[PDB]
Amino acid sequence: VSAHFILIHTICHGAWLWYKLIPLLQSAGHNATAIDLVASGIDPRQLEQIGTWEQYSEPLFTLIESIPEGKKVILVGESGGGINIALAAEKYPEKVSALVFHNALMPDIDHSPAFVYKKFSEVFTDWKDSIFSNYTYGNDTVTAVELGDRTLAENIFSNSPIEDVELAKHLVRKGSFFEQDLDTLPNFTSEGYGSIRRVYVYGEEDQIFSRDFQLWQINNYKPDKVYCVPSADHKIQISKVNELAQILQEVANSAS
Amino acid sequence: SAHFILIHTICHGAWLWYKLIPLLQSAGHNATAIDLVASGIDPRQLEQIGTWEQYSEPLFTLIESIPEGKKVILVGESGGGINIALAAEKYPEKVSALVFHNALMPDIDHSPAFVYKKFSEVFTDWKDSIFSNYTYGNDTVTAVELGDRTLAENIFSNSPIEDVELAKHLVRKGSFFEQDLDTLPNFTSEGYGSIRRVYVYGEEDQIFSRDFQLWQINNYKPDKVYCVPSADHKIQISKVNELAQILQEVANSASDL
Ligand SMILES: [Ca+2]
Ligand SMILES: [Ca+2]
Repeated sequence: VSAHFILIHTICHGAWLWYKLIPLLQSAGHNATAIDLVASGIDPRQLEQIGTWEQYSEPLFTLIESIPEGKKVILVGESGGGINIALAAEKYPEKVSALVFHNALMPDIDHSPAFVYKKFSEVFTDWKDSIFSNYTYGNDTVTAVELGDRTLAENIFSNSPIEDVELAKHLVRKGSFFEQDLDTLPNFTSEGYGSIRRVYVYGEEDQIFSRDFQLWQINNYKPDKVYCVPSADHKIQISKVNELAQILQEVANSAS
Repeated sequence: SAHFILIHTICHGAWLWYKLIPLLQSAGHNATAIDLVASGIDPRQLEQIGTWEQYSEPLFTLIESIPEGKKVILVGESGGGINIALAAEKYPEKVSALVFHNALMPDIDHSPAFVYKKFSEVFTDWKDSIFSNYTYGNDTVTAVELGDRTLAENIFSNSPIEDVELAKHLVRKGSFFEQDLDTLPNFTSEGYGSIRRVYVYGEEDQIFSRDFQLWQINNYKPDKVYCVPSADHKIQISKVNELAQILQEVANSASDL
């Protein structure tokens, strides 16, 4: 089995995050591609040039457009990246064989695309030393975050090697969830996002996405399969890559 | 307990030091890695600069903030050796030791670019790396984007593949601003030359040959040399523990002075 995975990071993060996983997938025969979204990683744009999911997601869309024939990709989205892969599946359902959510926001079809994010914001507010800020983009004022050291070390990379905490500390950039724009979008549909195999992977020691919250997401719109990864934090791809690679192997096999 | 300032080479950034920082901190030291201009996640773009003074700004600004009577250990890797050399020349009072890490180590008899011109003469195997240029002020500047094979075969030649993959999604277009470098006045005895210089190198370096690094050592003898068995050009990635052990000794050497 040879599959093409596209790996999508959350806000504030970037392609670099997937560094442990790419080689594992490639050793198993697969193609694994991680890209920077706009104003993320080393993308030269700045956040203020951007205020919408369509522009934030451009590089993912552009990439999927360039997939040939009736070939299909597996989209893997972590944390807030789940929204990105959901948009992509809604826009190019023919090109996606499976969606993998990785401690990720997993939308549904019965509610606004921002529903699942509003629930997270309602239930987690312990941002500690993270710095919030906002800016103007047309008629919207946009709220942005720079992730704090304690947030990285205690809540996100909570069970990863300290050197990965230190790595993130010199790489994370200002990010936003563009919530006004998200709320603005039409619900996902049965025939788009809803037509694709969805796999929910989560980490037993996630200190930002509670067990309660991730279970809520699973029950709110049941996926085709669920995996719990013992001892993993929010960043499975950093704290337990081998398990994550094992799981992704099965997803590839199951895709066909 | 010492304050190390860790300086990456061109195309690279602060991120590179991620394995080392926690090691130095566990041992009681302060370790600070910064991005130079248009490097790492610095928001500037390369075309906005064309000189070493502006490229180094964040290092200079940082050292300016260190107060009288206090000193730092500057650790410079690869092309980062030039940066720490400039800093020592400009703020010799604030530097207790220079550590070169498979790095360009200048001298005082020759132009500051001498040691880089020698490297360019002796290594040209750039493979899939892409060269380009642009205009800045009255100079045209040559820039490089490091290729996948260059990273995997020549630079990270003995590091875990995941680090090769990491660099692949982080390296940015860089330049050595050679016209500007050749433009600068020679380093001096009383500046750059007045500081303890430690030359650290990796046995398996596939970009800075053993012959070249030895040439650098003999061209301007350092106060100590370390060879790290099995290390590639990126010691801080392929052999951090040995590197941390070495830096401990340098810190000890620096104390009581
Ligand atoms: Ca996150
Ligand atoms: Ca290098």
